[PDB]
Amino acid sequence: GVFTFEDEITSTVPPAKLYNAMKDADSITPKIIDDVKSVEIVEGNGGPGTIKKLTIVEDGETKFILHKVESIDEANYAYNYSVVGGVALPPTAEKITFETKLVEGPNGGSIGKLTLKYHTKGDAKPDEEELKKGKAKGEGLFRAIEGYVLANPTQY
Ligand SMILES: O=C(O)/C=C/c1ccc(O)c(O)c1
Ligand SMILES: O=C(O)/C=C/c1ccc(O)c(O)c1
Repeated sequence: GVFTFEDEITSTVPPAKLYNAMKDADSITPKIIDDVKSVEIVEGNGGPGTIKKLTIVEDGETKFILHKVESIDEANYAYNYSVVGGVALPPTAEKITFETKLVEGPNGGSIGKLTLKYHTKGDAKPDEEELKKGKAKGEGLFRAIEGYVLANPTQY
């Protein structure tokens, strides 16, 4: 089945700037997020169909995560990717999709809109715990991009 959740998050940074930073997330996230060590393009050119290997450290243990890039709408500050591999993905789960979109906040800031689509095998429902982890992963992504931008203002 497919189980669908939505979260939102605010920033002071405007969306255009924040979105350009999302594009460089493969180079940003390993710097600012401690667990993340690197992000390698394994197959593809960075566009839809691309597979990325993330290398995590979770309790002094090296783990891998595989992302599939699903779509990229730069007009709508949108970036959609799927977790398709690794330990972070549950054995009950076919895949987990992160659909991101930045939109304008009411003070010239921005609003991160996450739609999380958790694809299960058969009649399994998602684990309430792995939902907390998934939502948390998405926050840390956003905070990393935001942090990078605020710490490097001339960059964007
Ligand atoms: O966790 C959330 O609620 C939103 C996350 C989010 C939203 C938009 C982006 O461009 C992004 O990298 C992350
Ligand atoms: O939650 C995490 O720990 C890392 C998330 C992450 C890391 C690298 C990316 O390019 C991305 O879109 C998301």
